[PDB]
Amino acid sequence: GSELSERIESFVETLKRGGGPRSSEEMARETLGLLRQIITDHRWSNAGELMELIRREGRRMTAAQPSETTVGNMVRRVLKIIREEYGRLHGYAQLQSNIIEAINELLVELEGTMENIAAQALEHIHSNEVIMTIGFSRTVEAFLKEAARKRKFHVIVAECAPFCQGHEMAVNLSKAGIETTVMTDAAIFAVMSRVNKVIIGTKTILANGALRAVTGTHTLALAAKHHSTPLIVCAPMFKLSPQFPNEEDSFHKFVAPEEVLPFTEGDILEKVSVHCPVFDYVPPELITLFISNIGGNAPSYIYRLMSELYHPDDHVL
Amino acid sequence: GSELSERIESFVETLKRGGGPRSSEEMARETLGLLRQIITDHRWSNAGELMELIRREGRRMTAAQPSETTVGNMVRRVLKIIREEYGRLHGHYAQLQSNIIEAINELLVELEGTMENIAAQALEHIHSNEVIMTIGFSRTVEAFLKEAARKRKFHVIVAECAPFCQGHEMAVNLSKAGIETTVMTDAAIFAVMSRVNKVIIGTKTILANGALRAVTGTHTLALAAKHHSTPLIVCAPMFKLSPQFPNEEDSFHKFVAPEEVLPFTEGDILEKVSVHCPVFDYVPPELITLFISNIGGNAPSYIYRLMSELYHPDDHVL
Repeated sequence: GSELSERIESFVETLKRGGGPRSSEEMARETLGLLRQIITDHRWSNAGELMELIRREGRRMTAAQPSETTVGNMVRRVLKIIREEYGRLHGYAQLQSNIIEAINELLVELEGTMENIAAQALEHIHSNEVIMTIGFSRTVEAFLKEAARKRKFHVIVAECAPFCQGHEMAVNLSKAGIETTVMTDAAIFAVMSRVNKVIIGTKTILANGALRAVTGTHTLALAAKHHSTPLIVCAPMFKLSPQFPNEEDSFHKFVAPEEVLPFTEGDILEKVSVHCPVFDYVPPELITLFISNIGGNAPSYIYRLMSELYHPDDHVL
Repeated sequence: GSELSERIESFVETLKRGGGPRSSEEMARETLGLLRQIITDHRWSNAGELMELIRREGRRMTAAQPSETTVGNMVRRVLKIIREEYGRLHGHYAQLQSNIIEAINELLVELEGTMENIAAQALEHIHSNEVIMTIGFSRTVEAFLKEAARKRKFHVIVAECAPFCQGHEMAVNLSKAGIETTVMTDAAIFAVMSRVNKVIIGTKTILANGALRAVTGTHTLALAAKHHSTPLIVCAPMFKLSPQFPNEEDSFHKFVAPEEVLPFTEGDILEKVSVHCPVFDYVPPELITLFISNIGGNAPSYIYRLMSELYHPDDHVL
């Protein structure tokens, strides 16, 4: 009814203004709850009518923020769930409760994601090891702070210059006692000679195995490729997107250049061009291993997860 | 005269038959002593006559063991000493001879303190809790590591050489100094290269490219260290630097009897098999990071300059 459009408009302008909520798994839970509220607050006879409905609100919700893909791919996963249930019921009226319980299955699958990645983390960390991360990500800090229960090693958390978010990861890892080392972002190739492996997170995994992530991680991947150290992308499968990299150049999220060059700089701000991209593109050849809630996978396998999680008719959404 | 002739042929048959003396600096000292005995026990009026005498005996001395290039380039440096002093005295019979003798004695007193000068600069390349990888056995790298271990604590992964495991010697010589060394086979090099911080090896002969022949299995070690982008230290003195280009002549690798690879008690499969045992291997200069000699650290993009500072281009074919 009307409250449905209230919640939809609140979510849309919440994504338009800022980050609400802060981390992305909460955003996937809100998106799936909003989608189950959408499918329980409408009337339809065919599944295709609900498909156009969900496509319309997905177009609106991804036009709210093109840089954040979790809502769009969650809408796309709900679309594939609807298509699979319509295909298994076609070969009618019991469709709605089946989609509700399938989305509930997806929510129970999704709530135990970071702890499933944490459970398989001990198979990748040995004692007295040098780890380098970038940015701040709750997946990687849960990974490391539970792998530190039985191992003793070293983590070099490199801050990112636009928003020094690696400082929060540093003060969160030092509470667990992992010998946290804080450095700048300019010393990454200066310390790549001693880092044994690089364990980072991401914002969005693309269809070809590539990933957008916090900016400066393409440099980190190049330095780790030069030193041949393996890259561990601790990423869940709601950061899996079928969007190819070269698509209307709407890849990077540019923010106000205040965090790079402040407004009190002078008259030189008029004759200067300051860019602040908070995301960066990493090709799949610079990635060694993905760690998802189903296990470890190669970058030569993400298209298969793509075909297992999304339908090719909904790539345009 | 006759004593000098029998000394020359005892040395040449010692190099033809086996390894006499044991390590390479001893052989460089024997070569310099033999050459100073040559220039003190002959008669010459012009320097070119003595040049052709040194060339005629050095040709046989390098035809004894072509893999042992220390005698050859040591003779070649003596020839450049002859040419330098004849040029400085031409622009001359007894003063020239005594100047050659004192310059060769200068060469001996710089050559004797080579390993201690390499050890003195070892501390600027080794930090504490570092993983070092070594192939073969060499007195230069052993003095390097046991000098750097007087103030630093690190680790050494010494790898044995598969034909005859000479690196086991280095292990029992390193563990006497308390290095926390690690012995493995050379089948695990790329298995362990992901944790080795620096690779420090020796060599047998530095070529004019910056390339080097060394104990076999070190080209694989250089490839594994290039894959992992770890730097290479070649603890080599300045008498293992030869002007012979790699692909110029034949007889590069020294092949030995295949007994050390496949024993004679194998059976009748020895008659239908081809067993090779190359005890040397060729490492191109692009897989090498840094040379450490008695004059300091140098790039592989600099060895040709040391060639032109130590040898003359007319004596390359000798």
